[PDB]
Amino acid sequence: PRKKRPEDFKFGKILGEGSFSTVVLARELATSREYAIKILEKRHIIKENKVPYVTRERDVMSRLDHPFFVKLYFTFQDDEKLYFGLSYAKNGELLKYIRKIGSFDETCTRFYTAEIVSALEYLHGKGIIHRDLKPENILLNEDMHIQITDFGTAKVLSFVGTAQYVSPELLTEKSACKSSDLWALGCIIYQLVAGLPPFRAGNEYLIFQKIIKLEYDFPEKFFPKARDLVEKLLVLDATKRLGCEEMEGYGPLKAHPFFESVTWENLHQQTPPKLT
Ligand SMILES: CC(C1=c2cc(O)ccc2=NC1=O)c1ccc[nH]1
Repeated sequence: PRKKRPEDFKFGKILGEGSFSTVVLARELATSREYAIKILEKRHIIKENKVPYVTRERDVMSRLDHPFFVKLYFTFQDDEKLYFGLSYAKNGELLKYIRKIGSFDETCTRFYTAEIVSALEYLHGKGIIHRDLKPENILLNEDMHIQITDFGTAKVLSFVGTAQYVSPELLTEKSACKSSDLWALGCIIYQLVAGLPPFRAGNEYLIFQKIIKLEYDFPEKFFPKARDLVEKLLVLDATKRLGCEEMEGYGPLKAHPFFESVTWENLHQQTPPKLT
């Protein structure tokens, strides 16, 4: 297949804006397909010493082959810019719906938590750690299944993710692992049910204090079995988090009672519960 050029597309609105990149909606002219095209300015990548990160992002995505991840269809470049042609998830970030519906009911929480768990199982199976897992990075496709994106900061088996989601070992050891993603998962479940991330404060530094102290609370309107799972994820000792290999992996995680009624085999063929 011949290399694609920007002229092959009618570019539209900006879908997303990062520190080092912008994502734009593009309809390919010959096929009429829409793609989310990530555009990186080379000069900028270089002056900020991000080449390894862009390289790492491209390499990971090429390796991923699973419905719960944003797919990479193509890349090309002109003299100033890199272009990554990516899945366009029509319903945008999970964060939106949290902010929109306020907080998920038990059924919706269970469904989307389970899809996220299944995605982590796959990713961790490939020896890849995301390291910046959070609702903004978890997108929803036209059928409201998740697609996890944003792999520039993954590690394949230094970097710190987003404050509310970083694990304690990041703040004390500076060396993460598969378990750091499970911590972030704990935070996301809590936020799904509570409407808000568990650790939060006036500024980043206060946030980090609450984390290493495990200073956080459960609302009373909090699904109990969901509460019990969260506590088995938000654990200072990374080797004691459910789902981590020192806890014998995703079997015990998926067998948690909160997931009692979940069919793990075909989640993406299942029909998600309406979000309201
Ligand atoms: C922000 C966004 C989308 C993305 C963001 C990325 O970082 C990577 C891929 C991607 N595909 C999208 O569709 C979006 C917003 C609204 C619809 N899609």
